[PDB]
Amino acid sequence: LTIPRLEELYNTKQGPTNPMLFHLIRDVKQGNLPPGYKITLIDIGLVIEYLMGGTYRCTYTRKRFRLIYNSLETKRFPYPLNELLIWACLMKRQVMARFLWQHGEESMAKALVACKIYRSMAYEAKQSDLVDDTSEELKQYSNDFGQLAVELLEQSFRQDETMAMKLLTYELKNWSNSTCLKLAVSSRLRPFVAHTCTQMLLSDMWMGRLNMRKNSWYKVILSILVPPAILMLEYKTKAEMSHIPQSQDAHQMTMELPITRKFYAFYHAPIVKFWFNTLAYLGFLMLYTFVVLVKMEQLPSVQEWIVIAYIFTYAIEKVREVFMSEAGKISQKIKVWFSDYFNVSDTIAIISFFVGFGLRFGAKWNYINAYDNHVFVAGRLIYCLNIIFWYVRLLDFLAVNQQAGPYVMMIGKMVANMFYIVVIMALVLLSFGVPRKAILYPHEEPSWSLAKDIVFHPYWMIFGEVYAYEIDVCANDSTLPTICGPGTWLTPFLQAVYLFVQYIIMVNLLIAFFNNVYLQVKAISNIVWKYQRYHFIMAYHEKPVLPPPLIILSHIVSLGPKLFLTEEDQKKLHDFEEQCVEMYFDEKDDKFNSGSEERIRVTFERVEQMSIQIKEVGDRVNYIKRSLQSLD
Amino acid sequence: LPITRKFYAFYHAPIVKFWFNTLAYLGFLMLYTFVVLVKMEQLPSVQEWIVIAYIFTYAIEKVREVFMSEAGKISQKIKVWFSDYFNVSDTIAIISFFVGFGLRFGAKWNYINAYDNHVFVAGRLIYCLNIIFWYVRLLDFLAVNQQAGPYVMMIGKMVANMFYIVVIMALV
Amino acid sequence: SGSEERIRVTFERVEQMSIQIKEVGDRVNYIKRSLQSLD
Ligand SMILES: CCCCCCCC/C=C\CCCCCCCC(=O)O[C@@H](COC(=O)CCCCCCCCCCCCCCC)COP(=O)([O-])OCC[N+](C)(C)C
Ligand SMILES: CCCCCCCC/C=C\CCCCCCCC(=O)O[C@@H](COC(=O)CCCCCCCCCCCCCCC)COP(=O)([O-])OCC[N+](C)(C)C
Ligand SMILES: CCCCCCCC/C=C\CCCCCCCC(=O)O[C@@H](COC(=O)CCCCCCCCCCCCCCC)COP(=O)([O-])OCC[N+](C)(C)C
Ligand SMILES: CCCCCCCC/C=C\CCCCCCCC(=O)O[C@@H](COC(=O)CCCCCCCCCCCCCCC)COP(=O)([O-])OCC[N+](C)(C)C
Ligand SMILES: CCCCCCCC/C=C\CCCCCCCC(=O)O[C@@H](COC(=O)CCCCCCCCCCCCCCC)COP(=O)([O-])OCC[N+](C)(C)C
Ligand SMILES: CCCCCCCC/C=C\CCCCCCCC(=O)O[C@@H](COC(=O)CCCCCCCCCCCCCCC)COP(=O)([O-])OCC[N+](C)(C)C
Ligand SMILES: CCCCCCCC/C=C\CCCCCCCC(=O)O[C@@H](COC(=O)CCCCCCCCCCCCCCC)COP(=O)([O-])OCC[N+](C)(C)C
Ligand SMILES: CCCCCCCC/C=C\CCCCCCCC(=O)O[C@@H](COC(=O)CCCCCCCCCCCCCCC)COP(=O)([O-])OCC[N+](C)(C)C
Ligand SMILES: CCCCCCCC/C=C\CCCCCCCC(=O)O[C@@H](COC(=O)CCCCCCCCCCCCCCC)COP(=O)([O-])OCC[N+](C)(C)C
Ligand SMILES: CCCCCCCC/C=C\CCCCCCCC(=O)O[C@@H](COC(=O)CCCCCCCCCCCCCCC)COP(=O)([O-])OCC[N+](C)(C)C
Ligand SMILES: C[C@@H]1CC[C@@]2(OC1)O[C@H]1C[C@H]3[C@@H]4CC=C5C[C@@H](OCCC(CO)CO)CC[C@]5(C)[C@H]4CC[C@]3(C)[C@H]1[C@@H]2C
Ligand SMILES: CC(C)CCC[C@@H](C)[C@H]1CC[C@H]2[C@@H]3CC=C4C[C@@H](O)CC[C@]4(C)[C@H]3CC[C@]12C
Ligand SMILES: [NH3+]C1(Cc2ccc(Cl)cc2)CCN(c2ncnc3[nH]ccc23)CC1
Ligand SMILES: [NH3+]C1(Cc2ccc(Cl)cc2)CCN(c2ncnc3[nH]ccc23)CC1
Ligand SMILES: [Ca+2]
Repeated sequence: LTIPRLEELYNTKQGPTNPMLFHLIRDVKQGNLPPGYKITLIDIGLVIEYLMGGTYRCTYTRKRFRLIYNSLETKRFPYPLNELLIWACLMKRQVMARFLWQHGEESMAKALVACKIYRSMAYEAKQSDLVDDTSEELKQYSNDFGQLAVELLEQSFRQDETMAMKLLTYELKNWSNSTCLKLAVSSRLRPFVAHTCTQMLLSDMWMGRLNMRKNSWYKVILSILVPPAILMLEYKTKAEMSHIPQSQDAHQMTMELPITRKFYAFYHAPIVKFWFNTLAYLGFLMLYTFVVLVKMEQLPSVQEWIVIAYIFTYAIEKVREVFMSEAGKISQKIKVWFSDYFNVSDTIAIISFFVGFGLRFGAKWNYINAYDNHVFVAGRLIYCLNIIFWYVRLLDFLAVNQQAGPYVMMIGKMVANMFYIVVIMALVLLSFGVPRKAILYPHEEPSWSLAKDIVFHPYWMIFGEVYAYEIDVCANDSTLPTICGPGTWLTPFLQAVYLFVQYIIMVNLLIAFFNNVYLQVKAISNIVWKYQRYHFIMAYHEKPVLPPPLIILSHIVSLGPKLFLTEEDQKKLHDFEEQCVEMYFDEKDDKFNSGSEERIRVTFERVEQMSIQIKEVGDRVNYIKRSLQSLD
Repeated sequence: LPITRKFYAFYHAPIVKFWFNTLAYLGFLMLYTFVVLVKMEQLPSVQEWIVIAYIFTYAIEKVREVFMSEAGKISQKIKVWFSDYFNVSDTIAIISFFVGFGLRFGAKWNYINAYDNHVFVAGRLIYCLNIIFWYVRLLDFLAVNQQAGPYVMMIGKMVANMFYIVVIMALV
Repeated sequence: SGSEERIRVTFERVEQMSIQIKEVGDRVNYIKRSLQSLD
């Protein structure tokens, strides 16, 4: 495999081609395509970097290759089975891609690349206007390699858990210094991230140096409030921290416990940052609850100032998260941060607060007895509504637990699914409300109170209220005797039908909906919860040590983690990989050639043969004795 | 494409006729909701006339659907059209309206302070009950969706199935 | 007495008997070659 041959393999029409490769060559060159165009590997590299996304950089687009390519051993490649795997996948040649995948090294990595490349071509095929979409074909090819990567990880995990966790985090050096666990996140390949092995790793990254089988959360919270109790905690040895990726400054300190080291290990663990923010967030709500319930004067109280400080500094910390994320382009930094329910809510919560502060604070205190100054009122009322956002953000903290977190994810999924049942209920409501109002209140002029009256009491009927003494307004126990008139005897009949429909049909249908959909939503929600632990835990490695009142100093002073292996440990790891791939194919053949469906049929074939042979004996064996009848 | 062709393709697509009827049907209910909640005088309002026009012309369009169906014999044209829940309901809704219009409109306005004229009252009260039919027809439009439509069909099937449990409850 | 166990010991014997009939099929040819040659 040389460069000129590998050119020809992309530039050939004498075989099954991908019609959409050329449609991708255009977009990376932005318009230019002569009819006699011979594809070049510089142009293939730009397709790959486009498809793989992020900050991926192919070896075709580097200084070393661009020179030797223009110049033209050296035209060879060191790893040609990688160059052909990409070819077979860009050309939509799955049977060739599977074959070439089995040959070479780094099998689990190559499978996660292939999953990514097909997934990205499937998306462009949706977004493009062609005769055959081919996208369910490519989406099928992506999930085939994705299933292989998962099956190899389970194989490695059953052999050695610690070495399997190392496999998720070593750099690859032929795949743009990337990581198998990063490639799977890029493809949203969830059974791999929801797998026991990498959940075990995220839980060890959560600890840091802290050994949290001996310790308990009683003593971490204590040690945050009682700093000198940091010294009486059990930590981990460098040997126990070997499969865990670390920062530069971390490994230095682990390499050299000294007193100052034992503090550093504590305040830079993600678990400690969590509780150290959590406690500050709860102290925040207590005050903002005190401020909103207690009378507010012209000048803010000491409680209110502390609240303004937190939200101001909290907002600053959200800006840096945007402009320091894994995506390298702004528009990607934006869309991904707004892909989280509670980051959207914090954006509204922050913006709405300072509107309210502006009115509350920038209001001209014409003394009148406040709540005669209506600009002050609007400011305070925005606070009273904004605090709802900050209670609901507690569900973000609570979802860190294994039991609570999936239920928090179910609540969103079920609101989406119960939508149309609730639309029908809202129709039954108006079907009742409009006649009830029209019959009982005929002498009315137009007003926006009509819009409340057709909707108000019918809604409250769903929730256990009957308005017993308002039914039959002409009765003696009625509370609406001025409303008795012609045609009011109809409204009890109407309401009897209304509640029959809402409870006996529609509430119980909704109960029946949930009972019959609970399991598969719960199952999806557990996998989704596990996939998102990654984005959650990997953020705390980048967050500062101080929480959002005192973080301001960490910002001013300020103005990823990597897995390190010595060479013998890289050697032991590449051997672990090869061995576990061999075991995988072997056990696959054995299970196949040990099943009844496979033994019945190879028996079926031999018996068919042996039938022919005994006949091929039966004719001949007659023909033996004919001598001892004739020769004799 | 030619300009006039590109309009023809639009106004003769079934999706476009649907939303173009749907929006007119919603504008219809808004007015008939305004008419039924706001005080009614001797002479109909501009809102009420528009409502009478829609139901009159709506009725005409239902007649042609009957006499232009795939069945070629009248008695088959009839039975098949009445095989739909909401076409039966529209038949009652249309007939009941013009009874109410007759009383509301053909009533001798002996001035007395209306709601002393009891023929006017019956007319108005039929409107207030007839509008229920026209909210429930919105379930016919909503059943065009894949998620909502089956639930609309379940509601009918379950009323039929829960019948005897409800008879026992009525006995208790 | 189970099918998974009877299918497989059947699977093994049939593999053996295939070898034997062949170990007959070569030999049984080699019998009649007398009554073509000896005769
Ligand atoms: C927010 C970000 C940082 C996070 C930490 C924040 C904590 C900061 C801590 C303390 C700061 C408190 C302010 C001091 C005010 C003293 C004023 C005084 O004289 O005495 C006051 C005592 O104070 C009160 O009554 C105020 C209510 C206390 C609420 C405490 C909740 C949070 C505690 C944290 C728990 C966290 C535990 C972890 C979670 C489980 C008397 O009341 P008053 O206020 O004068 O009443 C108004 C009367 N007037 C206007 C007529 C005069
Ligand atoms: C990652 C994404 C999330 C984060 C995004 C960050 C978004 C930031 C959030 C929100 C910014 C936008 C909200 C609008 C601002 C207030 C407007 C207002 O009402 O002004 C008022 C006056 O103003 C004052 O009296 C001055 C006080 C306001 C300055 C402090 C808040 C805004 C500045 C930024 C601070 C936060 C910066 C945070 C740094 C990041 C006008 O009302 P008034 O004068 O009372 O009118 C009548 C007066 N009269 C009665 C005398 C006639
Ligand atoms: C001066 C006062 C100071 C002290 C007071 C303050 C004390 C602190 C406050 C509360 C006590 C909480 C203790 C729970 C910890 C148990 C251990 C555990 O398993 O943790 C899990 C919980 O992980 C979380 O993140 C839980 C959520 C945090 C608190 C949420 C506040 C809002 C809840 C209230 C809203 C309703 C309110 C209505 C009623 C008022 C995570 O672990 P796991 O995934 O199961 O796996 C084990 C992993 N690990 C152990 C290595 C982490
Ligand atoms: C008034 C007349 C009646 C109307 C009222 C209506 C009220 C409604 C109000 C509020 C409900 C709004 C929730 C919308 C969520 C939609 C997003 C979603 O589907 O899930 C996403 C977020 O996943 C999560 O985990 C989100 C968790 C948020 C919980 C918020 C609860 C707020 C409680 C407030 C308490 C305050 C109460 C007191 C206030 C004073 C996950 O996305 P997905 O997985 O792709 O989802 C597809 C799902 N599917 C494929 C299964 C279909
Ligand atoms: C269902 C089987 C048949 C059963 C038996 C027969 C029942 C069936 C038919 C007929 C019964 C209708 C007449 C009842 C009159 C008695 C009340 C009365 O005296 O006057 C009434 C006035 O009312 C009117 O002026 C007209 C009322 C009827 C018009 C609306 C028809 C609604 C039902 C049509 C569709 C139904 C179909 C539903 C099918 C499921 C009430 O007013 P008042 O009492 O005079 O109040 C005076 C107050 N003041 C002193 C302040 C001024
Ligand atoms: C139905 C079949 C066709 C379908 C379209 C129908 C639409 C036709 C459109 C417009 C026609 C409106 C009639 C004009 C009357 C003007 C009178 C006047 O001077 O001003 C009036 C303004 O008008 C009102 O207040 C009437 C209420 C408006 C209801 C609009 C709902 C439908 C809008 C369509 C939305 C569709 C959107 C799509 C759906 C999402 C003042 O009030 P009034 O009435 O004088 O009050 C009685 C007072 N008096 C008796 C004491 C004097
Ligand atoms: C596909 C199947 C579905 C479609 C089927 C179609 C079915 C059509 C639907 C219904 C038709 C049958 C309903 C009955 C008619 C009203 C009777 C009535 O009350 O008259 C009243 C008077 O009448 C008037 O004052 C004249 C106004 C009525 C004419 C307009 C409606 C009927 C004509 C057809 C228009 C729609 C045609 C639509 C074209 C298709 C009598 O009441 P009164 O005079 O007040 O009595 C006392 C008076 N006093 C106080 C002075 C003593
Ligand atoms: C297919 C069928 C089509 C034809 C239907 C034909 C039906 C047409 C029927 C009848 C026409 C009647 C007109 C004349 C009435 C004579 C009485 C009178 O004048 O005065 C009396 C009116 O008292 C009433 O109750 C009148 C209203 C009852 C009508 C009920 C209709 C039911 C429709 C059901 C819907 C069916 C829908 C079915 C759809 C499938 C007394 O009142 P007053 O003197 O005016 O008041 C002065 C009182 N003061 C002392 C307070 C001042
Ligand atoms: C000036 C003002 C103008 C604008 C305002 C008016 C805006 C319009 C009004 C409402 C917004 C509706 C938007 C839905 C469309 C989504 C696309 C879709 O999938 O369509 C589906 C919905 O098909 C239907 O037919 C839906 C029902 C129509 C509206 C029903 C009104 C009654 C509901 C209210 C009752 C409760 C009321 C209580 C609360 C008030 C059909 O498609 P599908 O089978 O899923 O497959 C896709 C096929 N397709 C896309 C090719 C079609
Ligand atoms: C008061 C004391 C208590 C009594 C009150 C009782 C009240 C009852 C009132 C109303 C309920 C009446 C519905 C009857 C439907 C029967 C037809 C049917 O079975 O389905 C058919 C139509 O299929 C559909 O999809 C029909 C959908 C119509 C929904 C109407 C809801 C009205 C809501 C109104 C809201 C207004 C509320 C406010 C008003 C002011 C399909 O036929 P099928 O598939 O062959 O069915 C066989 C089923 N099986 C084989 C499974 C067995
Ligand atoms: C499908 C859905 C059902 C039907 C429906 O929605 C769609 O159709 C809408 C039409 C609405 C009315 C249109 C115009 C006005 C005039 C306005 O006049 C100000 C007077 C005074 C205020 O103090 C200042 O002078 C008052 C409100 C009113 C009557 C609307 C009420 C709500 C109605 C009935 C709505 C109803 C819920
Ligand atoms: C219509 C306007 C003018 C009046 C007030 C509207 C009501 C419905 C508004 C005001 C405050 C709002 C709440 C503010 C905050 C949140 C938290 C969020 O996670 C879910 C929605 C939720 C719970 C909102 C629901 C709708 C809400 C209750
Ligand atoms: N952050 C959440 C919850 C969570 C999960 C795990 C831990 Cl360890 C802690 C908290 C809550 C928002 N969510 C989300 N928001 C919006 N749309 C979505 N689509 C998929 C997931 C989400 C993603 C998880
Ligand atoms: N028209 C409906 C609902 C519907 C279905 C599909 C679309 Cl795309 C739009 C609306 C509502 C009445 N129905 C019906 N009515 C009475 N008896 C029956 N037996 C079987 C069906 C029906 C037939 C479907
Ligand atoms: Ca109750």
